[PDB]
Amino acid sequence: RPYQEKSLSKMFGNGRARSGIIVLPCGAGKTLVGITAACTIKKSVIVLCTSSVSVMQWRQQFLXXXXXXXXXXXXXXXXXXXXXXXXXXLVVSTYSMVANXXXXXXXXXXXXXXXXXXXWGFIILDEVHVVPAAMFRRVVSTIAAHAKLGLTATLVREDDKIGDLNFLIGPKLYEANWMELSQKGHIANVQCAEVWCPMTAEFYQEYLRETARKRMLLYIMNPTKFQACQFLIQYHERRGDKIIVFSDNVYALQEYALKMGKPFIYGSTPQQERMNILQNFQYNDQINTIFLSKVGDTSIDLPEATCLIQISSHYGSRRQEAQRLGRILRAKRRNDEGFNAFFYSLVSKDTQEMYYSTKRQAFLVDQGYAFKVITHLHGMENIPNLAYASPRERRELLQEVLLKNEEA
DNA sequence: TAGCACGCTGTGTATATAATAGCTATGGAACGTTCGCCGATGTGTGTTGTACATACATAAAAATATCATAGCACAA
Repeated sequence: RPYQEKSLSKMFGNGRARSGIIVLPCGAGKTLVGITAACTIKKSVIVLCTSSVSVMQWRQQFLXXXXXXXXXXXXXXXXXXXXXXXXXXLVVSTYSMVANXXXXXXXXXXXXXXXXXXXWGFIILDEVHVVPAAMFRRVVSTIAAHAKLGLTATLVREDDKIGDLNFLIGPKLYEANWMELSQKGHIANVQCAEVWCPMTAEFYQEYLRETARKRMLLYIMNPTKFQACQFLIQYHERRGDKIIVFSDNVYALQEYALKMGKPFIYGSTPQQERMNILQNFQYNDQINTIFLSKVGDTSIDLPEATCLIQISSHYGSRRQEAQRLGRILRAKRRNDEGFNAFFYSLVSKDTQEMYYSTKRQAFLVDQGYAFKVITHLHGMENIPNLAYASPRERRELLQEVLLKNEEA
């Protein structure tokens, strides 16, 4: 990819003594850039990752290059260990395993052999936006190499600590514009859209009488959000496109999941059921609407479903939802003549959550994506299958929300 | 006059020779029937001691957000 050689030209310029951060999309090949840099340096390279799936991907890249089984390419994890050799090495480690404090499973010595014997020379950190934390400062404080590299896709955080990475690892060298990359490769056009649904009177006065995170249980459970949600679901099913529903709250995800009758993936869920739901979403055309929480978004991103719906949201964590949204957008690439990606933000008027979703839309403006407002698409008035459209169901839902407030 | 005893009559017995008719024991082959003592040495289990792989509540980490309290500032 041209931008990858545009990033490698900086390494080809000076050669020795360099450190910086390279911003590349998730769908791009930053791991290939790490492989090329590993071929240019030829030394013990350590790749800092947070999940085993990324370790398996880096191992697949090592297989795409050459060798992995002979005593040279090592693997560090809490399950097994593998030997290494000087002058050339490729190993992937976990942040929580290298960090620690005093808990030990007779494996911290195996890491202190890679760090004690001084077999290093190249540092690779996956997702640098997570570095602003004490454990990563300890990791950097326990390592020292000749060349450092930071592979990440985003860096927008409101912790005011992203600027420290300019001296902890190095200043950002190349930031690729996702619009020009969309022109190089169709990574699904980004259509940002907020749905403005009216707010009922009872949920408005009860919403004002509530506060903190409890008023979210009155912002999400609005009947017009159920009507507009069903209208968007039936609309996308009529267009023949799969639907992914995001929710920062597990309770709302279970409510919409059970009322819509679709599979759901949330916390404390068996992994076999998660894999079954994933296979049903990949193969079965009857399941075109999935309800995914943060566990289903951080662990895996699927290239299907051009329809992304956002209902639940948390205060301040708008940039993280923009990063996950960006992961689902960049995950969809196949060079199509159309390829229209639709992001909907179900927001209710006069609520305290839309005013942060606007900050998320500001983050979506900083990336160059297109944003437009949507009050209501004509067609919901012709859907007799809408729930909570009658005053009876609205009063019953009001009583259910009041009971939910009495439980919390 | 009938059993008993005596004399008389018929039969089997052994033998060569042939005629030349049916009659039959024999060995083989095939189908249907009830039935099937103390000492020394050596094995033989079963609950269970030992043991391994996956589940699951814990520990912890890590990542973060929001009310309360002290101090400083402002008002009835």
